[PDB]
Order: sequence, then C-alpha cells, then structure tokens
Amino acid sequence: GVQVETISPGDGRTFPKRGQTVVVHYTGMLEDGKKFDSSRDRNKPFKFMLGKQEVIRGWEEGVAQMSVGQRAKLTISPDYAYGATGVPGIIPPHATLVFDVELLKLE
Repeated sequence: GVQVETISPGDGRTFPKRGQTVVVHYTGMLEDGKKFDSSRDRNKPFKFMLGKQEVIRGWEEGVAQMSVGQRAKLTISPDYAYGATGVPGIIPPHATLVFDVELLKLE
C-alpha cells in the first residue's frame, strides 16, 4: 500500500476530493535515494486530477490523505506503483518508491 509520513503540516482541514485538480511539488526516489523524477528540478509544479488514475495508485490514495500546504513522505509498495514490470531503464521490477510531496493548492 502507501504509508504517509508528515514532513511539515498543512492546514489540517482541506483534503483533495475525486475530480479536483491537485497542484504539487514532488521528488521521486528509489530505495537507495536515487532520484528518478522531480518537478522541483523543472521549477514547475505538477498538476493531476484525483481519480483520473493518471498517477500511480500510491499517489491517488496517498495524496488524498494530505491537507493543503502539507509536505509528506509517501512510501509506496510496487503493487501500488509500477509492479512486476517496473519501467525498464528507470524503475526496477518490484520496486518500492519513495516520494517527497508538497500539496500547494487545489484547482
């Protein structure tokens, strides 16, 4: 599944709902800390719609548990990420992923 650990608290009040657009900064890392992706490197917040399944399952369910302003560490099992196949060249098979996610606003 996905484990959500707070880095810095949000408002504790505004949680994203299905159909809402979520605006975040994130960094994605393998288990050894190797970064494979980061919106912060692009200096461009990333937007996705909750429930569209345009992000991995661990994000769908993990970010849904975050409040606006919150920064959290999401630890995501492979079945909630890229599974047995992984993404060859980037993500190994059966990889646990760690994401640093900051929820900036809802749209």
